[PDB]
Amino acid sequence: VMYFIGLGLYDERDITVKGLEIAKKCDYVFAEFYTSLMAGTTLGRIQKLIGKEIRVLSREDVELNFENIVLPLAKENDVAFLTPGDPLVATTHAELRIRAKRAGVESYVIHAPSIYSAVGITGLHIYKFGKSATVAYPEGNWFPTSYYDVIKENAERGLHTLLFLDIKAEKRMYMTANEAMELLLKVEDMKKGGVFTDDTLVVVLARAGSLNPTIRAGYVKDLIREDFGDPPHILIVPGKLHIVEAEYLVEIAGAPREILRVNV
Amino acid sequence: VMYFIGLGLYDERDITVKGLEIAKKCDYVFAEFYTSLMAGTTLGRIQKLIGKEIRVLSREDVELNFENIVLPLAKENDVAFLTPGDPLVATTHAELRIRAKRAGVESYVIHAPSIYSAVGITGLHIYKFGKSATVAYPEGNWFPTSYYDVIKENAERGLHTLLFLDIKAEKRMYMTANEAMELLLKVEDMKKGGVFTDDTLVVVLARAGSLNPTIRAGYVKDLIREDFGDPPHILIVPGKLHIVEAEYLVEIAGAPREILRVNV
Ligand SMILES: Nc1ncnc2c1ncn2[C@@H]1O[C@H](CSCC[C@H](N)C(=O)O)[C@@H](O)[C@H]1O
Ligand code: NA
Repeated sequence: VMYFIGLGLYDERDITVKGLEIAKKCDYVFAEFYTSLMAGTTLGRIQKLIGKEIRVLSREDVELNFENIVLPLAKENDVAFLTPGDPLVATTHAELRIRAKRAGVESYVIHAPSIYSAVGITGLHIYKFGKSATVAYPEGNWFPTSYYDVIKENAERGLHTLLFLDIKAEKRMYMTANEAMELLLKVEDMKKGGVFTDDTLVVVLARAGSLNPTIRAGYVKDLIREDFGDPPHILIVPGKLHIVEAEYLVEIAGAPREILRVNV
Repeated sequence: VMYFIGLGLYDERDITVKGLEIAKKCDYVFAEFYTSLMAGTTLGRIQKLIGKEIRVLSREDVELNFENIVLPLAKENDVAFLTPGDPLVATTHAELRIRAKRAGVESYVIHAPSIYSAVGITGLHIYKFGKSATVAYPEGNWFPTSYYDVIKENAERGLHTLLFLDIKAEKRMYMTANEAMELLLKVEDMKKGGVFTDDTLVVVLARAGSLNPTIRAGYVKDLIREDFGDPPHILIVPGKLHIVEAEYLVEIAGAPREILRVNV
């Protein structure tokens, strides 16, 4: 059998009891730390907590040799594949389950807290979020913009936008909410849809999962230069607020009391 | 100090290690099972795993008296507030942190798996979900249908719509995917907007969190009367599929081959 087990958001403890119970009694343990950053732990602590040796795999080992490195062992033993947060959220690991099927391997998913639901601690109603997007680093003469249209589309409907920030694990590069805002501003001049400016209200959630995450709401002009701590970060562009969402942003995220005055 | 700790998705093992340890160091432990129930376990088993007695709070005990029942103790003690899923996902829970602030009480959030990220196991891409909704039971002269317009607006833009099904927590009466489909067909007959029909494709997820969840995909006309096992049930109406999504539904969720040409 094959086990996809999420490790959670911040540290090793963010794993579900079920996850740890099963990880402990597995023959082989593999993992990847390229889809996200667990800024609160080390491979050692995970290994010490699990009680097994962990073979960390690269994006390539996975995307090209999952069935060559992991699956073979899964037909004779109980093998676990570990990932940050929930293993099937904002990743392409879901497809790996098909590889397992075609390989004669039974696979199970043990969920864990994901950043996709952790946004609830921002005060924004989770059901009000619309389509999601990723702000990707520009590479060479290629400048990604799609995520800008996502914000626009949701904005018209009154919905919130969750922006997954880019990550270059191998270069130990983790995009900050600031870089994301600087990129959006640049796309705003390029497109001029009045979708993202200095006056746009944004929400920053940094290091969710830690007992002391950074939750900040405010205008780009004021937050674009603010220090939100070490990564990972996520950026949120709220749609039409609800009075209680606004009260939470002000009371808990330190937003300008003037946002309380919702323009229904 | 008080802790909002998520209980997870299905059973008492879905709580995170961090959540279980903290709940054990708490002087008092409250829990609510009105926003949702844990069908994979019991209050007795959760009480035993933590090794603390747990006082259950009704919907009114919380929404009306949270500050007179839970917060008082949090002054000279460490209190735990357990909820199914991930904390603050339930819409009225985030405002409780404002109550905690108002009362001079520090609050921390201990995340856990939520259905919002767990639906990833359907093989649908998270970022493609739009606004979410709850299918409510008609009753008396009230026949709510806004959840239909959500499916309409989401699908229109190629987005998946996550549908929470009704629940009468106290009476422990869940709405089945079947009843939800019957209801939608009935609503389509009302508004006739070509949103939900016998030919519409849907995905039914039952018992997320369990090692053996029920994942089924197919046309309403073939699922409207299928048995998906015991509750809870989540209904999902996908927009235009990504080929990789369709193959997953065909391979893992038992969807018909027809979707590889019809819904891609
Ligand atoms: N604890 C955390 N705090 C803030 N952002 C986080 C985060 N975990 C993930 N992210 C965000 O999501 C990106 C990884 S996307 C993969 C998400 C992961 N499977 C999950 O379930 O969370 C990061 O670059 C960051 O922008
Ligand atoms: Na969503």
